[PDB]
Amino acid sequence: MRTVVAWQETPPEKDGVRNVCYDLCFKPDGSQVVAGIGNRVLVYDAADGDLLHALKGHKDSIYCVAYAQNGKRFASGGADKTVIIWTSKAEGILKYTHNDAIQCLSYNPVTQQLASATGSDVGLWSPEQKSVAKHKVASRICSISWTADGAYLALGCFDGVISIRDKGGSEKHRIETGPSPVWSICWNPVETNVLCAGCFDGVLKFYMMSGQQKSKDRELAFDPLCVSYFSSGEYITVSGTDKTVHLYTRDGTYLTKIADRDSWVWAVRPRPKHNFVAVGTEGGGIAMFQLIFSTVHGLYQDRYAYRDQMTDVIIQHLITEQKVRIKCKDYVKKIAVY
Amino acid sequence: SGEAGVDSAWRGAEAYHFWLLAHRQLYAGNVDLAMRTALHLREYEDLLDPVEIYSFLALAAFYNQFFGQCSKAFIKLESMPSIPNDKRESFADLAMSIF
Amino acid sequence: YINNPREALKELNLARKDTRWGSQAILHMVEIYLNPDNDAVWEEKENADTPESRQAVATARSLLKQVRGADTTTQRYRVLESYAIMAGKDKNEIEASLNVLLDLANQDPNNVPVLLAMATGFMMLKQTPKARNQLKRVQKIQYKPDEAEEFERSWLLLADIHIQGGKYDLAQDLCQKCLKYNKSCAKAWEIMGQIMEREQAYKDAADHYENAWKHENQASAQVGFKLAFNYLKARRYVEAVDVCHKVIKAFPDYPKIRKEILEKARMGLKP
Repeated sequence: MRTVVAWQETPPEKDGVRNVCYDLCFKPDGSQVVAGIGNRVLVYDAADGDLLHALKGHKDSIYCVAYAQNGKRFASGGADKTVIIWTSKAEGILKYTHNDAIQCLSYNPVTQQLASATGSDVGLWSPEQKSVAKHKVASRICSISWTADGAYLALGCFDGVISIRDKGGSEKHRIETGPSPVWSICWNPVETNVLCAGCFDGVLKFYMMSGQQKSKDRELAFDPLCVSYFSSGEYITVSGTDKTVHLYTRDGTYLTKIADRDSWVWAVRPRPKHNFVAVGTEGGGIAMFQLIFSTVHGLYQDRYAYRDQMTDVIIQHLITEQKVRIKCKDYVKKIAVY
Repeated sequence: SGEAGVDSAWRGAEAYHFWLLAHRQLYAGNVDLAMRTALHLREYEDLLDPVEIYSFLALAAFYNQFFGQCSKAFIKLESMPSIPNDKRESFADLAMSIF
Repeated sequence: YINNPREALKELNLARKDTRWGSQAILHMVEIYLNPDNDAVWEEKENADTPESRQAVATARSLLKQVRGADTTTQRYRVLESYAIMAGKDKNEIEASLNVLLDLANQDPNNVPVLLAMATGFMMLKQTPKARNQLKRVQKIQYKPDEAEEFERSWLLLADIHIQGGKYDLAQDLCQKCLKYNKSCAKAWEIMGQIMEREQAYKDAADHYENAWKHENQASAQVGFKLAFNYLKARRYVEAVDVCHKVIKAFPDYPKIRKEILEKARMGLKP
């Protein structure tokens, strides 16, 4: 492989806030990487990194940001009990005050129905409302995400259970993550049923609708602050107390070191339908990385041994083109055919 | 061939085993056993540097104050000088002082 | 210098083959009984006494006399003999050691170890103004950088007696000055950290505490306590888990591993 640094930048500091890239959300094409750093929405571009907009709408530090999944707005949730919504032009349109400090944000794919999990409720922000359509859950809503179809909003609760709910906040599922509550869930914007239940204990839970895993629940070598699916669920960008981002096959087998950074990658997010990843650090340093996958191959003129799934090799015997991969389950470096 | 006996068969490897034994025992508190296993190389001085074993025995046996071996060491350190003439003459002066 | 006495003592035990370098080696294995790098720990809410050293005096007098060359009677060596003597560590025996040292410290009332032992004797007997006077006449000599680490030890000793007086920030800047003549001052790090904690600065205090843990050979439990305490009060939600890793590297049985950090662990992680 090679994981080229697309760009890497220390964020600007203003309003006297801790320079931490708290949350990372993407425009659905992946052009504007929207990093909520400190109390700012430091809007960059995920190909260059230039600060397109420094959006200083919050009072306290912005704990969380989320772009519209349909691509119209990006909001900002902080500890100041409000959420300031910025359009795709990065202009503050709505600022609605909740009943608790914001824990996480998520937007609808159908409309701009932002969900804003507070410490006691979830501030469902309809595309133009000033109201807080709260989700009074007895357990603290620690993680939210909207399914890519635009109907379900999984309110991960501070009880070890991801309580998947609707756009009105009705409990439907009791996802059995275990004793650890899951502050980091994310519906993949292409997968409505794959919930990445990343916790602090290291367990890589790729949970389904009712609470069953997809792949093996891998115990990471580091406590992960964010786990995300690279290449729409084939690869995994894990980022935690390891100061960087690793690449893993969706089995949970190591591929390469994605990031090379300074501090805690609080949020990791692949650039959607790209090779890049949002690596924003505890120092706020946001960095895309070119996860370019070369078909490393040997060839005895008939068995084209191109590496695919990056722990396996899909060797196609070009006379027959039988594409049955070799289950190495470990990262392939160089290949040759006799 | 080699020295008589299976215990003296690999007399070159035995020679350097006893020499590394001497080198280790010179700084492990076993300087006298280093002298004995360098008297082992008094036969095995041909394959190694004879001046090395000679100076080893002479300058860690005189400093062990074995007076007969002190006299023999100063005989070697004055007669037939294989020891370099600076330290050979220094220990010659010591022989003219001690003996 | 980095506080690794095991490998250092293994090295020094094989140094018994020369009469002068082995002599200073043996002087060092008996000097480490009371002074490895520096000892200025008479801060407020702190004290220093070693009643277990009834065997340390025995081994100090045993390995004491084994010094080679001409080292069996120096001012450093006789003050090390009296180091074993107050390491006998009985109150009347500490007074006797102080008097024997006073026959030694008044010989050179400008040297650091003699009046430093004055200070230690005067502070484990609580006469701290006398220790202040003895450490002020430590630096009665002009600025010659020959005992710069020992100068730092005496400066921090005056600093912690000043802490006992009531003022804080003076010892903070003296402990910052301690970073000049050695890059491994863990006791200074913990001390300055406590001082800034008094003047409302806590994240830097925790950084000093974890540096101290780095140079206390994986020792941060109460240091780890104030580590996690300073990591917690700033309400930086994803934080206080680096200090979790730091204190479980200190002690895997660290007992505060779910109260000052689990208000940050699971109360955070992209909060």
